[PDB]
Amino acid sequence: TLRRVLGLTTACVPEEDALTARGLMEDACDRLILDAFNKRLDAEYWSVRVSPFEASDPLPPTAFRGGALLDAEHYWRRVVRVCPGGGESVGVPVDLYPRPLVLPPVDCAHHLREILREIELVFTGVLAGVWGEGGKFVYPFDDKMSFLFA
Amino acid sequence: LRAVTTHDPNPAASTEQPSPLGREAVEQFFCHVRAQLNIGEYVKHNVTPRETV
Amino acid sequence: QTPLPVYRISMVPTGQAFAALAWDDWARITRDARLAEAVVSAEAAAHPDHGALGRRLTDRIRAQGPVMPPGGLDAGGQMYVNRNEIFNGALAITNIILDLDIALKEPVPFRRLHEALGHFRRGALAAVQLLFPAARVDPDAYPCYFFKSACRPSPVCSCTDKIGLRVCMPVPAPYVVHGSLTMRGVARVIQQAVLLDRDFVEAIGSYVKNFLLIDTGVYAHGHSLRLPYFAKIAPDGPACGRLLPVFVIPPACKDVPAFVAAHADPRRFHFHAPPTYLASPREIRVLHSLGGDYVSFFERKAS
Ligand SMILES: [Zn+2]
Repeated sequence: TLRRVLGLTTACVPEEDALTARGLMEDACDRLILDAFNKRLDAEYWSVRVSPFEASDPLPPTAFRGGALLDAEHYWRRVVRVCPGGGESVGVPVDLYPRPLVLPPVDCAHHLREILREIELVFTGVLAGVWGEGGKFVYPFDDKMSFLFA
Repeated sequence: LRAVTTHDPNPAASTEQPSPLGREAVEQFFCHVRAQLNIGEYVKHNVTPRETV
Repeated sequence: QTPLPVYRISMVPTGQAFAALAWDDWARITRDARLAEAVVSAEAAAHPDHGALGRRLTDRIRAQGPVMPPGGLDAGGQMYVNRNEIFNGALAITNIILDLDIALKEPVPFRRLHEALGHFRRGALAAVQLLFPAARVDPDAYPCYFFKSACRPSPVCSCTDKIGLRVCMPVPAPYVVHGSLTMRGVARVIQQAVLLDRDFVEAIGSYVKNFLLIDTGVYAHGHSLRLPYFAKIAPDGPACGRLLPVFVIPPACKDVPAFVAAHADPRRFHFHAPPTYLASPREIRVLHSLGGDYVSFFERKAS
């Protein structure tokens, strides 16, 4: 997206260029979210890494029944997030259970919001630096594509 | 009542003015009510659809 | 293979049971209320009209269809007597299903009721066409399925004070409906469109006490709606009010036998039944919102 946006710059066009750039950023976000739907069932794809120096969800008791799988936990812990019922969104340590996993639907909305925050963090800076804007780049996740993972 | 008040007994020189009663009521309230009881206007005014392709 | 239908069953004399069915024997359920192809072909050949054809098909069904004898006290034999489908809020909706409750002050004949249904279908399709702009909804050949509840002890209708009907119509392609509020909005729009119609009021306005027809509160997570061909458990001891089809033939129907046989398809009266496409959906437009609430002009202006 940054390659395309900064390639459009050589067209020597006024503020209309910034509107075009905003359109491309929104299109890119839309396509990313749409392509993230086909991997809604993958638990390893959405799991995030946690170091011992960060706060994390408490370990479920069943994680203590893994056995020999608990030996390979030197530093990192991979945690995914699932929805057991109505708006609960509990955390699951992925690597502590034998394969295959039988889990409720993955909480893709939470992880996608976490990713979109970082996406907007760079898009807003690019917009404010290249064209000297003052408007923060916000993607309406809740009102556009939040129904897919509901 | 201010619109229909006079200040001169002579009918030719009376200071009566047209009453702004029917116009305001029909422009502020009854137009929306008329638009409410038509299906096309009701759909156009009362629902805001959102679609994803 | 999930997703699966989940049904709530009323148990006699008290209590409720639950079922989750991967597949079932719908042929057994609909066997005693199916018209043979020869009969419908002969009736269509004899009469080229559509109101008379529908009335005579309803007459032939009413004089034939028996009822299920009192089922066993077990939950495995009661689901064939009473069965209600539970609205699942995590699935898309591919069927507009309306629950019509007509409250009367005087009993209404059946020839008037057929005309009232024929005029209801005309306005419902206009509402659907307005709601789904990118689709094609022909108001002359679009299929709309009507079911009526049996009476309590041209067909005859001896209804005491109320009439129960179910109207099922597919969501036009390539549209889908998601959420509970969206279905409430669709039902409200359809009810308003059919109330603003003129012929329906002239047909049914005399016997009707109040013009609040469609209940929009039946769309919620965990809410159950009774299916056609299933009798409602009466409070005391019997099962009554079996929902049987009433054939309102479209004015431009090309295959009457297909329309008649489509009334026994279990996919035409389920909220989240899979869509019936021809080859493949190249694209689908999910209509996932219509508004927040009604809060009509009068209430907002009064506030
Ligand atoms: Zn009756």
